[PDB]
Amino acid sequence: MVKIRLARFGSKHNPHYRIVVTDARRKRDGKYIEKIGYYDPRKTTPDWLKVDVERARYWLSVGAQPTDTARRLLRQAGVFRQ
Amino acid sequence: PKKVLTGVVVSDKMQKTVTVLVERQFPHPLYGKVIKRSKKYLAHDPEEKYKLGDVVEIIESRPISKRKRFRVLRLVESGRMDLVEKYLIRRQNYESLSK
Amino acid sequence: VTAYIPGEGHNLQEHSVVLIRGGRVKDLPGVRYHIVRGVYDAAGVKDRKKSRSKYGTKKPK
Amino acid sequence: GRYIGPVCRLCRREGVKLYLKGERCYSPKCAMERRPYPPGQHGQKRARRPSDYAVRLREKQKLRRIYGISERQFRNLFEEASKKKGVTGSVFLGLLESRLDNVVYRLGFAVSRRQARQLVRHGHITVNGRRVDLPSYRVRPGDEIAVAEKSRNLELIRQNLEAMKGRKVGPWLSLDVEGMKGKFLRLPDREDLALPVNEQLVIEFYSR
Amino acid sequence: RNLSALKRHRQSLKRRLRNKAKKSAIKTLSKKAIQLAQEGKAEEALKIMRKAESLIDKAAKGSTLHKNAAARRKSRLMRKVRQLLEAAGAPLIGGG
RNA sequence: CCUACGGGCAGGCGCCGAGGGUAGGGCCCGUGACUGGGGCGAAGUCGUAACAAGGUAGCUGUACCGGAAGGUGCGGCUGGAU
RNA sequence: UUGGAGAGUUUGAUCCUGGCUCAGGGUGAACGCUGGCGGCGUGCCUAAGACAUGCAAGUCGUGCGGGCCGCGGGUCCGUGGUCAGCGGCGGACGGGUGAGUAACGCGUGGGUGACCUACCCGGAAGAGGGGGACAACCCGGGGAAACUCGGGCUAAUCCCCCAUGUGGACCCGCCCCUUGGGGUGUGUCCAAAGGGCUUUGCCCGCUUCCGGAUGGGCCCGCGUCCCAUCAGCUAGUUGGUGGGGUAAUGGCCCACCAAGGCGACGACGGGUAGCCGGUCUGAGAGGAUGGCCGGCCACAGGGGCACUGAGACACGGGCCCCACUCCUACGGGAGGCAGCAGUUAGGAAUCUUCCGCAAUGGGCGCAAGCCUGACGGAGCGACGCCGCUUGGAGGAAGAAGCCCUUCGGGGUGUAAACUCCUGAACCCGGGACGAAACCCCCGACGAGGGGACUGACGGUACCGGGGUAAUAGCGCCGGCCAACUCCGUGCCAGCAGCCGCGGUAAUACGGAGGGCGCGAGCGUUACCCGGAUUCACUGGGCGUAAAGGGCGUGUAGGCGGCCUGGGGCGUCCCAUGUGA
Ligand code: SF4
Ligand SMILES: [Mg+2]
Ligand SMILES: [Mg+2]
Ligand SMILES: [Mg+2]
Ligand SMILES: [Mg+2]
Ligand SMILES: [Mg+2]
Ligand SMILES: [Mg+2]
Ligand SMILES: [Mg+2]
Ligand SMILES: [Mg+2]
Ligand SMILES: [Mg+2]
Ligand SMILES: [Mg+2]
Ligand SMILES: [Mg+2]
Ligand SMILES: [Mg+2]
Ligand SMILES: [Mg+2]
Ligand SMILES: [Mg+2]
Ligand SMILES: [Mg+2]
Ligand SMILES: [Mg+2]
Ligand SMILES: [Mg+2]
Ligand SMILES: [Mg+2]
Ligand SMILES: [Mg+2]
Ligand SMILES: [Mg+2]
Ligand SMILES: [Mg+2]
Ligand SMILES: [Mg+2]
Ligand SMILES: [Mg+2]
Ligand SMILES: [Mg+2]
Ligand SMILES: [Mg+2]
Ligand SMILES: [Mg+2]
Ligand SMILES: [Mg+2]
Ligand SMILES: [Mg+2]
Ligand SMILES: [Mg+2]
Ligand SMILES: [Mg+2]
Ligand SMILES: [Mg+2]
Ligand SMILES: [Mg+2]
Ligand SMILES: [Mg+2]
Ligand SMILES: [Mg+2]
Ligand SMILES: [Mg+2]
Ligand SMILES: [Mg+2]
Ligand SMILES: [Mg+2]
Ligand SMILES: [Mg+2]
Ligand SMILES: [Mg+2]
Ligand SMILES: [Mg+2]
Ligand SMILES: [Mg+2]
Ligand SMILES: [Mg+2]
Ligand SMILES: [Mg+2]
Ligand SMILES: [Mg+2]
Ligand SMILES: [Mg+2]
Ligand SMILES: [Mg+2]
Ligand SMILES: [Mg+2]
Ligand SMILES: [Mg+2]
Ligand SMILES: [Mg+2]
Ligand SMILES: [Mg+2]
Ligand SMILES: [Mg+2]
Ligand SMILES: [Mg+2]
Ligand SMILES: [Mg+2]
Ligand SMILES: [Mg+2]
Ligand SMILES: [Mg+2]
Ligand SMILES: [Mg+2]
Ligand SMILES: [Mg+2]
Ligand SMILES: [Mg+2]
Ligand SMILES: [Mg+2]
Ligand SMILES: [Mg+2]
Ligand SMILES: [Mg+2]
Ligand SMILES: [Mg+2]
Ligand SMILES: [Mg+2]
Ligand SMILES: [Mg+2]
Ligand SMILES: [Mg+2]
Ligand SMILES: [Mg+2]
Ligand SMILES: [Mg+2]
Ligand SMILES: [Mg+2]
Ligand SMILES: [Mg+2]
Ligand SMILES: [Mg+2]
Ligand SMILES: [Mg+2]
Ligand SMILES: [Mg+2]
Ligand SMILES: [Mg+2]
Ligand SMILES: [Mg+2]
Ligand SMILES: [Mg+2]
Ligand SMILES: [Mg+2]
Ligand SMILES: [Mg+2]
Ligand SMILES: [Mg+2]
Ligand SMILES: [Mg+2]
Ligand SMILES: [Mg+2]
Ligand SMILES: [Mg+2]
Ligand SMILES: [Mg+2]
Ligand SMILES: [Mg+2]
Ligand SMILES: [Mg+2]
Ligand SMILES: [Mg+2]
Ligand SMILES: [Mg+2]
Ligand SMILES: [Mg+2]
Ligand SMILES: [Mg+2]
Ligand SMILES: [Mg+2]
Ligand SMILES: [Mg+2]
Ligand SMILES: [Mg+2]
Ligand SMILES: [Mg+2]
Ligand SMILES: [Mg+2]
Ligand SMILES: [Mg+2]
Ligand SMILES: [Mg+2]
Ligand SMILES: [Mg+2]
Ligand SMILES: [Mg+2]
Ligand SMILES: [Mg+2]
Ligand SMILES: [Mg+2]
Ligand SMILES: [Mg+2]
Ligand SMILES: [Mg+2]
Ligand SMILES: [Mg+2]
Ligand SMILES: [Mg+2]
Ligand SMILES: [Mg+2]
Ligand SMILES: [Mg+2]
Ligand SMILES: [Mg+2]
Ligand SMILES: [Mg+2]
Ligand SMILES: [Mg+2]
Ligand SMILES: [Mg+2]
Ligand SMILES: [Mg+2]
Ligand SMILES: [Mg+2]
Ligand SMILES: [Mg+2]
Ligand SMILES: [Mg+2]
Repeated sequence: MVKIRLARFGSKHNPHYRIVVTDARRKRDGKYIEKIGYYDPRKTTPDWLKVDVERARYWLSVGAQPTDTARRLLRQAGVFRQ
Repeated sequence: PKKVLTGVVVSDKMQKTVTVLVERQFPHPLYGKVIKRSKKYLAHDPEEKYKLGDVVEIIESRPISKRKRFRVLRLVESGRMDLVEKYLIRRQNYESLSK
Repeated sequence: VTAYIPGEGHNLQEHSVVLIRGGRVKDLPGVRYHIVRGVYDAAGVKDRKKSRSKYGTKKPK
Repeated sequence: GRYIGPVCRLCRREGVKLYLKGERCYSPKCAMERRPYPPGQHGQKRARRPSDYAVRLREKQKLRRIYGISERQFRNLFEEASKKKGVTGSVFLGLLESRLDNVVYRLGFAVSRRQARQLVRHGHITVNGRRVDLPSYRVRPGDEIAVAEKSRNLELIRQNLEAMKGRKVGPWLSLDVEGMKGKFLRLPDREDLALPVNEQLVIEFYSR
Repeated sequence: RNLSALKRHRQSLKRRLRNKAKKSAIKTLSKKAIQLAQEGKAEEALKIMRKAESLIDKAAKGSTLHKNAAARRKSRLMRKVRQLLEAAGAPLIGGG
């Protein structure tokens, strides 16, 4: 399928994910279809998560499936509150 | 779009095919000047209706044969044998360039 | 090829294994490369004090 | 590491008194006051006309030796200036100044920059709260450059702070003395310090 | 020194067999049909032609023939049957 | 042999085919008794052709000659002193 | 308008020309002398030479039937596990390397009415009745092993037939369309698989079809290195008809027909090279370059081939030829590190046979969970950049030693000594972020709320407390170019990037003192750009410096007078898409 997940950027002991819609079989840090927000697990900032919720639902509509730990950072971003 | 080009038929000697000589100007990347380059296309003529002299349009088309990727769009103008002779002599002129 | 042996006095003989580097000797035509002292069977200059890295000579106490 | 060697000779070569020593610099025991001629066996000789190259070297070394800074870190700063907006000398001087260790000695907590580092280093300084033991820290407008509380009560800093009650220091700076805290209010206009150095010349040394 | 990559292979052998088999079958029948319609013999060619068309399409179902192939195999089949019969005529079945 | 029997599988023949072999060519690199000049050295031998009217103005294309630089013919150029 | 420096050297002297040379930046570097720390990078550029051992791709009992062991305990049935098998889906991703390739390979923009797409999503319909095989297992024969042949048994989501036909496929006709696009009428043809629980209902599954999305296949325009001392190339060649083949166009393949296609706008040939995003340099224009990261391509010991499949002509799948290698019981058989480590060879030279699935991501699975040398980290290497250290304040008209000395003194030098202040290291205690999902609860398995588990790195970072004055090296000092004196040597030994130094007063050799430049680094060699307006578009030239063709005639080509009009190709403007 086409998927929705965490493409690590940043650097050693400095994680910094981009949440991306990528082709399931792309490499993790690879060419993505579209960037839709980021995420910093170390939490060291005002906003360590923005999530284009309008987009994230498009992809969700049109088929995409998020990871486990990407579903949450979309729950946490209120993408499911109906 | 399907690329369309404009050129002269310089060879009718194939069956259901003609050679259309497209030209272009484009200024030279470094030296500035506008310069000319031309190219031959094997163009598809299902009705063997185009002739020498015929200045025509051809269109990027689904592949007909190895080397024919264009069908002749429309006649634009007949009788520019003055062109055919341009090319033709250049070709002829080559016999002298051997050793 | 043929290579210059820099420094005062050398322990080089036939069969001595040697490392070379670029750089001629203006005055010896044909010598266009230099032997690196202190590498393989070419030893450094015993007793240099000044500019030693260039003559492969270790530092004295 | 940094320069860490005979330090009087620097002035003696550079021809001017650079106040690298803190206290001694004002006594007539100061190297310069006793011998105002260059280091070594040949200082006493009738010096020859210095080449344009000579000229600009010394002038840079001067400006450098002043902050006792490594040629790299010096160069980078110059480069940081050459990129940056405005007039290069300003920004070079300006940037140079915003180095904590300097900013520590500026607000006087130390007698030498050379001593001010050791402080900055050994953790005895801080900025807007948190401790900062890196001398290269780029101090920026707004910063509160306290003394480490657990260093307020120290002989070496006691002495230094006290000779600072009524000292006027920098149109670009402030000092709640006695509380041992200061403020970086702005990067200097050139006016704001008159270090014995034509910094235009430094630009020119690098543009070679 | 091993795998169930072998397993995956063992199957290929057997699957292969099924394919090749069903595939030749087509050719025999399909062409037998083109044969008849040549010497047509109209009615029969159409009888056979169907038993082809079913097998062609029954391949189509699985991993044997691809869909468009069955389609391809079909188009060319019918055209041959018809145009052959059309040089004598006429059909005693369909289609069509 | 299966039957699923107007069929399938085995199996047989053919095309093409990795390559192998036979023959003959094209290019390129390496090398070779011997050989031709070339650069360099220089501390030698022979003369002194060119730079002065360079001691026969010089240079020249060509041809013939001579230990060597060179010479001479024929024509040309002045980039020749007087 | 954020951008532009030059110098040495042809002479007795000059100006000009012109080459050589240096200072600048750079690197996957390597060599020397020296070497304390930390972080982030980075590290076989050579033999796409050869490789021992291990490890790199599997998983599902919620598809099926069995074997061995065990927990329930009346041959049996349950439950668990475990071993293979049959059946799945994965294995075509991920990882590696740069051999080949001057090509639609790549880049850029486009075409596809000539196309495909597993798992995902949306939606329309649906799953009735039979029938059969093959392993595992049992039985025999072969071997040292690799294993294997024969015979009989049986389940299934394995196979096959009939039925149903929303639908879809195909021939013919017709309407819209206009390359094979969409609709339709007649004929014809094709579907299916069950499993589990809480068992009048869910859920994972299965089937035909439409659309989406996603990844592709194929096609065309423009760009893409050196040699013309490679000038002529071409028989599947170029076009056509018919077929075969494919997902699909196509001489991709075949038969026949025609005589065509290509080339100085450089065909053909030879040489070199994976291409771009970028990178280095440069005032810019340019030049150079493709390591790391990202995108595409190509290969998987050398070759050919196809099988299975949605997709491979498949690195750790198959067949066959070659080459090498091993194994052994001498009969026979086994291998493919350009995966991670690692060995060897080669080389100037490039690392641990580490740790873990905690994260992230991938495969299977309802889930639990299993696998994951992808990956997260750790290890080694000053390889690069960056940060930190070897202390700080005081301290003589100034010790000893050593250097010079006009013999009075000058120098190293506040340097040392010595004084006090701090406190890298080490000791001690505390000790993370990275981890909240999957799950369980309630809600409805949704929204939502609630609870819980889990850390390789790592007892590390860092917080706190106690605490020691604690590594310096290297180049250079004639001019360019910043830094000068003694001694020894005597055209020797040696130096040398260029000019040039040495023939007993050498700032140029060697040591010394002193000095300049950098500093856990400094220097060297190699290469790239720069200086080089020294291939000159920007931005050069040709009387004598290098350079006008011996002169005509002329093909192609480049260029072209005054006026008016059409077109609007160059050119110019705006919008818009693309420029990851
Ligand atoms: S004393 Fe005079 S010379 Fe010595 S350091 Fe202080 S100022 Fe410079
Ligand atoms: Mg055709
Ligand atoms: Mg020996
Ligand atoms: Mg050199
Ligand atoms: Mg030297
Ligand atoms: Mg000052
Ligand atoms: Mg000052
Ligand atoms: Mg000046
Ligand atoms: Mg500026
Ligand atoms: Mg399996
Ligand atoms: Mg048959
Ligand atoms: Mg198939
Ligand atoms: Mg199919
Ligand atoms: Mg057969
Ligand atoms: Mg053959
Ligand atoms: Mg052959
Ligand atoms: Mg053979
Ligand atoms: Mg010879
Ligand atoms: Mg010879
Ligand atoms: Mg003469
Ligand atoms: Mg004479
Ligand atoms: Mg004479
Ligand atoms: Mg003559
Ligand atoms: Mg004689
Ligand atoms: Mg004679
Ligand atoms: Mg004449
Ligand atoms: Mg400008
Ligand atoms: Mg310059
Ligand atoms: Mg000279
Ligand atoms: Mg001269
Ligand atoms: Mg001279
Ligand atoms: Mg010059
Ligand atoms: Mg510069
Ligand atoms: Mg350099
Ligand atoms: Mg080294
Ligand atoms: Mg060492
Ligand atoms: Mg390699
Ligand atoms: Mg080899
Ligand atoms: Mg070998
Ligand atoms: Mg394992
Ligand atoms: Mg299931
Ligand atoms: Mg299990
Ligand atoms: Mg199993
Ligand atoms: Mg594989
Ligand atoms: Mg792969
Ligand atoms: Mg890959
Ligand atoms: Mg390559
Ligand atoms: Mg080629
Ligand atoms: Mg192209
Ligand atoms: Mg393209
Ligand atoms: Mg059944
Ligand atoms: Mg049964
Ligand atoms: Mg049916
Ligand atoms: Mg055709
Ligand atoms: Mg295929
Ligand atoms: Mg062909
Ligand atoms: Mg043929
Ligand atoms: Mg062309
Ligand atoms: Mg050319
Ligand atoms: Mg090659
Ligand atoms: Mg290559
Ligand atoms: Mg330039
Ligand atoms: Mg240039
Ligand atoms: Mg390249
Ligand atoms: Mg490289
Ligand atoms: Mg790459
Ligand atoms: Mg190959
Ligand atoms: Mg190999
Ligand atoms: Mg092979
Ligand atoms: Mg192969
Ligand atoms: Mg499959
Ligand atoms: Mg293979
Ligand atoms: Mg492949
Ligand atoms: Mg392998
Ligand atoms: Mg073996
Ligand atoms: Mg045996
Ligand atoms: Mg065998
Ligand atoms: Mg092996
Ligand atoms: Mg190794
Ligand atoms: Mg080795
Ligand atoms: Mg070796
Ligand atoms: Mg590594
Ligand atoms: Mg995991
Ligand atoms: Mg996971
Ligand atoms: Mg799943
Ligand atoms: Mg495993
Ligand atoms: Mg492991
Ligand atoms: Mg790693
Ligand atoms: Mg005194
Ligand atoms: Mg003194
Ligand atoms: Mg003394
Ligand atoms: Mg004295
Ligand atoms: Mg001191
Ligand atoms: Mg945590
Ligand atoms: Mg130096
Ligand atoms: Mg310099
Ligand atoms: Mg000087
Ligand atoms: Mg001697
Ligand atoms: Mg002397
Ligand atoms: Mg020197
Ligand atoms: Mg000397
Ligand atoms: Mg450093
Ligand atoms: Mg270096
Ligand atoms: Mg250069
Ligand atoms: Mg020009
Ligand atoms: Mg010139
Ligand atoms: Mg003339
Ligand atoms: Mg003329
Ligand atoms: Mg003309
Ligand atoms: Mg014209
Ligand atoms: Mg005009
Ligand atoms: Mg006009
Ligand atoms: Mg226009
Ligand atoms: Mg644009």
